[PDB]
Amino acid sequence: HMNLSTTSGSAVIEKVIPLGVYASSPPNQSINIDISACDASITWDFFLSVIMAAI
Amino acid sequence: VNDSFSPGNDFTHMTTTFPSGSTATSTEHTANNSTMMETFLTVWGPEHTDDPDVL
Amino acid sequence: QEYTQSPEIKVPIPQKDWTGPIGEIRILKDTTSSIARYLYRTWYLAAARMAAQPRTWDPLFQAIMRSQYVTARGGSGAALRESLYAINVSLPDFKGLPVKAATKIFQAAQ
Amino acid sequence: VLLQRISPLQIDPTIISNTMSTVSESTTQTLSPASSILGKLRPSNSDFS
Amino acid sequence: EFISSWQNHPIVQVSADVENKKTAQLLHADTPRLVTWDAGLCTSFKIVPIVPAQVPQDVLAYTFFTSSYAIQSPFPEAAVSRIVVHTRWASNVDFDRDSSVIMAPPTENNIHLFKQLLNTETLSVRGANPLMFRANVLHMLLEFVLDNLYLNRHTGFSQDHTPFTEGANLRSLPGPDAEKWYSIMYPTRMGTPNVSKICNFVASCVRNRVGRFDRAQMMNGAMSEWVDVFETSDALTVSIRGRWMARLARMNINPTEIEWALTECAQGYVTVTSPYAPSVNRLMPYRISNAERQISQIIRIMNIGNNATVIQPVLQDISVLLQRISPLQIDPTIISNTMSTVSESTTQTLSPASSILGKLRPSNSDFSSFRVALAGWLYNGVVTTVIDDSSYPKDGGSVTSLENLWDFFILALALPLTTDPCAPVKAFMTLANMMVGFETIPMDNQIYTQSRRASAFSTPHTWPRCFMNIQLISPIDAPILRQWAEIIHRYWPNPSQIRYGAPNVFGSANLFTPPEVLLLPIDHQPANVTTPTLDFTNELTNWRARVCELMKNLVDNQRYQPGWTQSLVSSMRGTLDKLKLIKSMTPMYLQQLAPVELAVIAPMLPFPPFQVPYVRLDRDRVPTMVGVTRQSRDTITQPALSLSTTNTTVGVPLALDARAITVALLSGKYPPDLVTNVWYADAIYPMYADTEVFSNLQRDMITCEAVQTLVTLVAQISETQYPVDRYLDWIPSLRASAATAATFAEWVNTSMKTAFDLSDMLLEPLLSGDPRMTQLAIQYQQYNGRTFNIIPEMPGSVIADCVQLTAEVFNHEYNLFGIARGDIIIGRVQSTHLWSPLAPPPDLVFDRDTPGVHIFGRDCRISFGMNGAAPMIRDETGLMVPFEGNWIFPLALWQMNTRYFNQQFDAWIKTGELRIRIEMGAYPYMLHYYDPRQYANAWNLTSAWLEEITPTSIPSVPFMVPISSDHDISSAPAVQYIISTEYNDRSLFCTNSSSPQTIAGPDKHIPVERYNILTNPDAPPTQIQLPEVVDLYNVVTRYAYETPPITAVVMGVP
Amino acid sequence: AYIAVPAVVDSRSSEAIGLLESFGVDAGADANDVSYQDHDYVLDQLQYMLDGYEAGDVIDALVHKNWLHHSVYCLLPPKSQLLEYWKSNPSAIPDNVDRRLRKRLMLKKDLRKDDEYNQLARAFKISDVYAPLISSTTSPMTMIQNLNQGEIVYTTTDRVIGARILLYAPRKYYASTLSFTMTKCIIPVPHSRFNVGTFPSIATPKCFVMSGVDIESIPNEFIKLFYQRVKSVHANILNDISPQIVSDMINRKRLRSHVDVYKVDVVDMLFEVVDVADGLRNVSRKLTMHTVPVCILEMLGIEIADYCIRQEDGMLTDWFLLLTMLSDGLTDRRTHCQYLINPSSVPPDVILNISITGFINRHTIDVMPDIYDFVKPIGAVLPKGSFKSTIMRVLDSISILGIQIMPRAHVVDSDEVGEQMEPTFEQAVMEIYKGIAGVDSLDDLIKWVLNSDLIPHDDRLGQLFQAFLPLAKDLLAPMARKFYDNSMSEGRLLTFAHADSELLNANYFGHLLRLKIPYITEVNLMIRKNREGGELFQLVLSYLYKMYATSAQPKWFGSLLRLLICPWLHMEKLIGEADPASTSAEIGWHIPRGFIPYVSIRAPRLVIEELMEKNWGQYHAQVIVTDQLVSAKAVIKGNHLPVKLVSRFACFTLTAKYEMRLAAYSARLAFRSDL
Repeated sequence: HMNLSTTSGSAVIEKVIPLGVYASSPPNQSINIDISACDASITWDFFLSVIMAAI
Repeated sequence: VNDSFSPGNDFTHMTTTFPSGSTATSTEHTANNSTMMETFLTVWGPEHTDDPDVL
Repeated sequence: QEYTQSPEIKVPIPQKDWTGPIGEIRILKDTTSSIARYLYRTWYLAAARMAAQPRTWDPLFQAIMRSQYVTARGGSGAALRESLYAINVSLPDFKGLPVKAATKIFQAAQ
Repeated sequence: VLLQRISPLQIDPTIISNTMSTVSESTTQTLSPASSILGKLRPSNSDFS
Repeated sequence: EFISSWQNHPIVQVSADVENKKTAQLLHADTPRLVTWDAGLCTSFKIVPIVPAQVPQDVLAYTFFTSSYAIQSPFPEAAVSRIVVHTRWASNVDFDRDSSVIMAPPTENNIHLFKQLLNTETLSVRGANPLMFRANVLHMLLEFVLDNLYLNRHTGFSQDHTPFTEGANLRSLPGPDAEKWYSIMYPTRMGTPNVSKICNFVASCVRNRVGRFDRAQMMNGAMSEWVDVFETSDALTVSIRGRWMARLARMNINPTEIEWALTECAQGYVTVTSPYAPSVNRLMPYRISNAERQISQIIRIMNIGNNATVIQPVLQDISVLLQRISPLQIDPTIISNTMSTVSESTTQTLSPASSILGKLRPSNSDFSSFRVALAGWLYNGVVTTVIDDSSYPKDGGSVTSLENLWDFFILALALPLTTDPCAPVKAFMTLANMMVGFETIPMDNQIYTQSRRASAFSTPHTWPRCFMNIQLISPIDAPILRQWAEIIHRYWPNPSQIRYGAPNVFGSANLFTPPEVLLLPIDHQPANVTTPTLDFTNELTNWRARVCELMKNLVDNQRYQPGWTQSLVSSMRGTLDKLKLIKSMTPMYLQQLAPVELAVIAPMLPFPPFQVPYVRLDRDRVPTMVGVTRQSRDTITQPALSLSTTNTTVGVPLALDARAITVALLSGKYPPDLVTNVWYADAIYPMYADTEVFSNLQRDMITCEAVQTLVTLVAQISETQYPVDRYLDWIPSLRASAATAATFAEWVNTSMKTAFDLSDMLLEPLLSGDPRMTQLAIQYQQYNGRTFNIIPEMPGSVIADCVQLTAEVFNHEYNLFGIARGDIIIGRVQSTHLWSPLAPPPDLVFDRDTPGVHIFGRDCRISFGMNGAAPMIRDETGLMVPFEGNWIFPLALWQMNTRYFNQQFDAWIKTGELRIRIEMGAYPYMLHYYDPRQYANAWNLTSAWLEEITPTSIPSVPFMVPISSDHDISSAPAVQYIISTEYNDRSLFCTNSSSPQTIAGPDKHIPVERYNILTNPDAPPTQIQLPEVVDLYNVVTRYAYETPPITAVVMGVP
Repeated sequence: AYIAVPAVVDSRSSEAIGLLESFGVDAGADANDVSYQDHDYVLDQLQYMLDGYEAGDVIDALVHKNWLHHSVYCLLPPKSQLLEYWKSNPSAIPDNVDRRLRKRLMLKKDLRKDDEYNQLARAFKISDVYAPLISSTTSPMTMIQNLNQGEIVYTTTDRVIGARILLYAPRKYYASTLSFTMTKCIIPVPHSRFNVGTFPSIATPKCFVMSGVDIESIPNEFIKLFYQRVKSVHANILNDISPQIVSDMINRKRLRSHVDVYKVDVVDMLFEVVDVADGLRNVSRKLTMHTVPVCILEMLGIEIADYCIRQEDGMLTDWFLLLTMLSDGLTDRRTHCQYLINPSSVPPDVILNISITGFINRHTIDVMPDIYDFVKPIGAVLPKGSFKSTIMRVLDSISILGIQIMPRAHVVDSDEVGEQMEPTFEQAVMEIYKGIAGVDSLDDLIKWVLNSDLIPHDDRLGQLFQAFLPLAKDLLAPMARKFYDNSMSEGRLLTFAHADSELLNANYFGHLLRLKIPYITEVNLMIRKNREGGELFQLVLSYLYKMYATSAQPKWFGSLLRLLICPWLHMEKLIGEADPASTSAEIGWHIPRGFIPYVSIRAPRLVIEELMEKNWGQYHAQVIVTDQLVSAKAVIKGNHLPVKLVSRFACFTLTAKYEMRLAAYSARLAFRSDL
């Protein structure tokens, strides 16, 4: 209810080709962001504490 | 850890890495990704940068 | 090599920003200088909106959620066996069953 | 800095937070004036140069 | 490097945080503990020895004194005795208030008692800032009263079997030891063998005032209702407990009234019984005033402001109660069964029955929304129920769409049950939005046009003119719209009212409505039978029929029919007929039974109903603002003149789902064989065994008491608009501000919470504003501009009255509390005389009117001497004078120039001829006793005091006093340096009490005036001499009342 | 006379243990005057009820229960099952049943298709035969009322409260849960003058509730809730009596097996700070110190008197320091706030003379930390300047049964890891002035970062933390990993740390604890001399450690000490004079051809003889033996030993040193040691 989330499997058909082609087509531009070691970064010190208390 | 290829390399490890076999991992990963991106776009960036084009 | 890393929090939340424990968890103040306020608010509002739903309380919905994690794959039920044996409770052995015991289905049956 | 050091006035943003008393004025409708004004003011910031 | 400053990290004693337990407080609140019993002595003053006696001695043989024979004595046997304040030093309580005030003998330091509130910057441990003495004393007196708030208990008696009394009845104290109490309680019982002072005092008293002398024996073989006794006590605590008992007695009620109130509240569905026989004087304080109820209601409304999450769970709880006690229940298959018989053709692409079923989707949980909608009727003042925006069509819809027609039908049925006053306009604009393009009507402006969403018409200003005046709608161009407008005007439900509650005991909390009255947005018609059957003579049924016939007319219109197949038209007409003739019991239930359930539920709700009048279609009377006030403006003193501009609006909208309400309205059924009286007698019986309302009454009483106490105390240190008397203006105080007032109010709040054992919020709703100008009022406004306001009357406060009485007594008995009054004089006196420094001879004292004195003030300048000349200081007249003579100094001058003044003046004070009068007003003192037969000097103590004076605190003033003697003694020189300007020696009790007389030193016999009852033979037994003198022997009344629970006396028939 | 106390009470266990004596009641000589009720089944019924309803209404209903009147629930099967049970053994049908139904039931013929029996079956209702029926919808208040009035309360559900439940039919017909704890067999007590129970009641004015234990400090959480709700609702109509009053009531006219070792009695001590600088006295402050065990108080004789808590040198005395460590903190009596003692003699707020006044709250607690589930090493997190050396000395100076609990060789400080590095961590972090811009020395770095009041500017500290985090993250962590690994391989030890973050990053294995002390620690850092980089540098380092530590509540330090000491002296009181051979035992890993000890046990003969028959051999390990003065190392493959194998009974050593009597093998441990 609060973001542009996507879900897909290993099948290529399940992806969203329109989004990629719209992003790549000029004069539109795209920036690729990837979180490195997201599982390691997610810890009690910041996240788990805040989210568990909030929930 | 029970490594068949190495006889005797059998032990137990204490780690803080978030589990990967759970039934939510990707789901809250997406949630926190979106939340933190929104936080940067709405608060942190405008109060750390001054370039008018960037603003 | 994969399970030995840890996050590097350059700017941590100040310690004078958490209340006394409730249960075992703590409450983060609303005057905190950290950006964690917005994440806290988002999760709080999402939880409240989730709780205020009739479908959430549908017993069939609860049954679906409970049957979701049950799967014919392994679930490390061994450690469960030693734990329950330590607390001395006894589980059915299901001797004579021509099925493997390393399944969450078998765990649920136990 | 000299005026800040010699003045008796103390700037405590907790007054606004106490007066508003709003983590979330409402959790049903998307618009909340008290939450909006608190978020715009950002009382937690402590730089008053 | 010895920084000594990092250790000075202050800790704030009051913290503020976001507050979500206001919901918990509103749902349930802690009950104050009012009834507490005491079985000990009713005294707060005790006599302590200061200097031991002189036994044995070389003059009088040891066979004279009674201490040699080990005879117990009422008063201490010592050379010096003084009175000290110690609250509850002899008592046996069942609950502990924890507001005790203990002092030490004057030969010890008591400075810590006067540095409790605002001395957070005083570095020293033996000094205090003299500018908060008034605040500290006020807090101390409040603690005194709060600690002394108790009740006396009648324990038991025994007859005297010795000839010391004429067979009197003596009380027995419950405790580990009793020999000491039996001698302390009755001074007159002791024998008098010798001519000592104590024996003389005892022999000078009457013999027939001791023990019990009056009883109330109302039954045989049962405890006496009350007794009156002569025993050691003090008038201050006696009076305080008397006022407390009177306050509770004004609240006492009897079981018959409770029975009547419960029956009238239960509306005859529940019966309860009470006994009819002589009884044992129970104490059940539960009756308070309408003013207190209204004040508590206003405070609760102030707490719940603009925040939906604080009020929603209350509605949820009410819905749960309604579900538990209501007979109406959902029918599972009524709609499907009635719609499974409409004739249709299978070759059509549209099915009205399938479409309507898909749009409806009935569910059992849909009744929760219906019940919360019902519950919302009692709180339209603060909560406005609306239809959620998601129920409306996404783009406004079109009349060519069967789905949009069903959306219109659902919204039309759901809207008239909400409390939103713009519901008729929204209902009209829904059809207007759907029929845009097909039919046109004239709007007002280009903003709120016919294409605007129907949910945006939410204020009275937005009502279109064509809605109010039907003649503007063209009968030819917009026939359907004109018909719909006429139907809305002549078929909208009519509000009504009902009666509820039993205000004889519970009072009334209504604000903008007459007491005992609930308003309802629909008409109420009482049922006349207990076996109901289906009935269609209801306004809601008429509404449904009119909506169905309007849709039929729309379908049969000749500009719409040619676009449809004949089969579809027939199917739609059949579906509309079936919907019109469906057999639903909900409209009849809402007319005949729901108001009764609401009325029987209302009196036992934690949050009493808060309502404003319902208006049907009268726009001029629509409420537009509800506000409360808690402060005042610049110089405005009358609340009626500042309520208009010193108020904050309250109110919040809550959204509901139209589909659930429509499903509930369409599918309702009763049990197969229902008898209403039996059903309700069964259902209501368990609910009427609770006492939470009885607890809430006490909570409200305590709240009002706290508010009045707060304002009364704040008026003493600030300037307020209420009349009040002052008694502690001679005690120095600073120039207070808003922060000072807030801190003082916080301390008072904490003290009272601790005293009454409360953990939740109290006075914190009022602590968010400047407490120097407080007031309480509420108002609301209509569209046409008229305002109606309520200003509750303020009831009295027994606690505030007792605090003021304590201040009056303190104004004469300040010495007993460790405080001295006046100013001090510093100068060298050397002599062998034995006068006390606390009662100096008059010739030593000089004042402003004494000729020759020099008065110093703000502008002091010191000019050094040169070549043998003497240094000089500038007087206020303008002359420069040397360092000799009599000077008058305000304290602040020395305080601000401590080191310089010490260095320039100490030598001349010690050895020269300089005498200085320091003006102080009030100060704590210390005593040091010295033997009169040896040399003694006080320069060390005086110099220490002078040198530890600092610009932000002072230490206790030390005095050097001789010791009284009962035989001849030689004399030795003594050097004094500090004296007081007036008599400050009221703490003495007796000197050489075991000896026949006092030959040398200060002399003081036992004060007869403090024992007026025993020493004046022709005085009434119940005479007190407050506030000038506090008596130490009085008449005490002790009770034995019972405090049973409600259910122990009032029993309901199962 | 019913008296309610804030603890669970049972007929036999509360009689065996001195419950009233534990609360402080004087002895009653003969015990025929008092009788104890049992409320454990009531408590589990309360939990079951809470599973369905809300807490408040259930508590309010249970308040109105009369415990002096007997009654029981009778559970009936479902309607159909009742019909078959009546069809069998037809003597069970009551007279209230319809004549036609009774005659048809005697048909002794297959009645499925008679349809007259069938229409009667739809017509039948259980409420017709039995008037009082709970029917699983009845309110708890109505349940309590029907239980109070009458003797048999019929029910069709098991979610009830207040009394024992008896079956009406054989178990075959009932398809419900097998709650045999409350449900007895299908086929089938006077009160003394004083009856002691747990739950207070207001049914009759002869009921009493015992005060003297603060409602905050109630150990059992359900009882805490019940007492809170009762006191908050019915405050004005409760009879409160002191333990002294209870003792007087008990002794008015007359006066004129296996025992658990992990239960201790604690008290709250009241005292006042007094300045006696001159011959006069000056009372400065009123303090209350919480949760002080009574046995240590009796050992180190403390009475109501005046004491000095400083030695000639100027430091706190050992007994006072130990008492403060054992306690759970100090609170100011006037302002209800936590109080932190100043360790130094710097004039502001120095405590030198104290005066004891009395003890008020007395109750029994359990020293079991409740997380010590498996026997594992212990790692405690304690900040800098916490008298670590003094605590180590005091602990090493303790030996009760010739056991010498906590040898200094079995503990490791928080500084060995730093010292192992060739450039040790302290002088390693003393070059942050090179990295930071504008600062040329450690001295002016300290001057820059700290204020004139010795308080760190947040912005400057954050920059310094930015510089500090890498070094603490990439140098200390691997060395710490290696150190904890080889320490675990060598044996079980107690490990002190400055922050839990370093242990978490080093992947420490074992139980982890956060502890704090009621003192201003930084004052010690400022006052003590012999600093490597200076007292100011140590202060800044402590600030860095506190920032590095994560967000979690540090428990009070006395929680560990109670478990560490109290059971040993309690067991000494019992088996002080017993034969050591019979009362001593030991467990360890055995190798065939050797026995390397693991845990040392002290217990009575009975406890030892049941511990004899345990299958320790279910656990396995690998042992490597080296040749020093003789050294061995052990690695456990599998799970660890559950603590309750040793059980609540018997006292065991918490730390071990793998050292054979002064090659690789696979070992299975055994209970080799014995009489």
